[PDB]
Amino acid sequence: SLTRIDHIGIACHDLDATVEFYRATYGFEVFHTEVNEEQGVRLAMLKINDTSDGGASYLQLLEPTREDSAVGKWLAKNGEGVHHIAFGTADVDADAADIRDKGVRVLYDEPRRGSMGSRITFLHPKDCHGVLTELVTSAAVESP
Amino acid sequence: SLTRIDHIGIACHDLDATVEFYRATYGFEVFHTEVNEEQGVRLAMLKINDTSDGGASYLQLLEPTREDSAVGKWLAKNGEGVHHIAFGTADVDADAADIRDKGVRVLYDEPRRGSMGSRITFLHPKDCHGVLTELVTSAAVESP
Ligand SMILES: CC(C(=O)SCCNC(=O)CCNC(=O)[C@H](O)C(C)(C)COP(=O)(O)OP(=O)(O)OC[C@H]1O[C@@H](n2cnc3c(N)ncnc32)[C@H](O)[C@@H]1OP(=O)(O)O)=[N+]([O-])[O-]
Ligand SMILES: CC(C(=O)SCCNC(=O)CCNC(=O)[C@H](O)C(C)(C)COP(=O)(O)OP(=O)(O)OC[C@H]1O[C@@H](n2cnc3c(N)ncnc32)[C@H](O)[C@@H]1OP(=O)(O)O)=[N+]([O-])[O-]
Ligand SMILES: [Cl-]
Ligand SMILES: [Cl-]
Ligand SMILES: [Co+2]
Ligand SMILES: [Co+2]
Ligand SMILES: [N+]
Ligand SMILES: [N+]
Repeated sequence: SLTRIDHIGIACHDLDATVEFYRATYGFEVFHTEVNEEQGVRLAMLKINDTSDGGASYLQLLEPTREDSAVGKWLAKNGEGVHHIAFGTADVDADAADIRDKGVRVLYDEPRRGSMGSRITFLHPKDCHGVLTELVTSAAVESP
Repeated sequence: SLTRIDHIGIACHDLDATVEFYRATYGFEVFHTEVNEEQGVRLAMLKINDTSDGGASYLQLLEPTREDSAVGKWLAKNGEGVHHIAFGTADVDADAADIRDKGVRVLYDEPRRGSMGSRITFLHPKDCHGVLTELVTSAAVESP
């Protein structure tokens, strides 16, 4: 089951400037930063709240590491803004299989590595009324 | 202080079809529906989780009631997808004043009526790295 909003994926040209904007404006601090070479991003997670399923909700700020990447292509076409939304689950493999069986395109056969060791997959935005939709299971199993 | 992600504002051409998509695909049910004539939307709130500040996190699906509206103009230009993100606070008036004092454009002098009697304001997307950003205080005061 999808039990939380895990994060909002926000594309930006300059991660350090955008991180500072969120700190200065709202007082949101950096929970974690990393580079995901497979996905072609440098990201920062800003934790906003904890959630009733034992997880948390973050802003995920993403700058591209290369133009030939999902985020690099999208920023070139659309400029900075919301790129995707992510829902959390205790079993991304099972939820992804159930959604595949409804005819929504699941982009990965098998979940891939995401932020902080998470396992992630995506649903095609053209099957989700224009919203690129991520499904994520956190690496650290959570206590509701 | 902004203590939660309150909702993701998602624009759609047909609220009833998009509501059914989220029910059929993810099992998300309608928490509330209403029309906000001032804003020019028909909306559905789908509750995803509760939050650690005593609030909740929703998907807010929005269809325009008129073409000459924020959402009607945006859908005409961009098609269906994420339109805004909303952060919750126990004091939208005070948080809005503090953010006004940083030179970010606050669109309302005084918060306006939003979903389920909430009080809302917006920050200009061009001052927030391309993200239309809502600040909301729920009508029902919340217990962390
Ligand atoms: C590390 C991590 C992350 O979140 S990494 C985030 C970056 N990674 C991802 O986004 C991977 C999944 N996304 C993708 O593989 C691709 O972006 C998509 C789904 C395949 C689309 O790639 P395409 O190369 O096909 O892009 P393309 O520009 O060709 O566009 C194909 C169609 O998809 C639409 N589209 C593309 N990106 C979109 C987006 N982010 N939201 C909505 N619509 C989108 C686009 O406008 C076009 O619609 P149109 O036909 O009406 O013009 N984490 O831990 O959470
Ligand atoms: C009931 C409720 C709701 O949430 S009601 C949701 C609908 N209401 C709202 O969105 C009200 C606040 N928004 C607005 O007043 C307006 O949409 C905005 C901020 C003023 C923009 O209105 P404008 O008429 O100026 O739109 P316009 O197309 O002229 O565009 C002005 C600039 O803003 C950009 N823009 C407009 N809407 C945008 C959006 N949703 N996200 C990001 N950028 C946006 C747009 O692309 C353009 O950038 P560019 O210069 O790079 O081209 N609730 O309870 O939570
Ligand atoms: Cl890596
Ligand atoms: Cl009304
Ligand atoms: Co993500
Ligand atoms: Co809203
Ligand atoms: N740029
Ligand atoms: N349409």
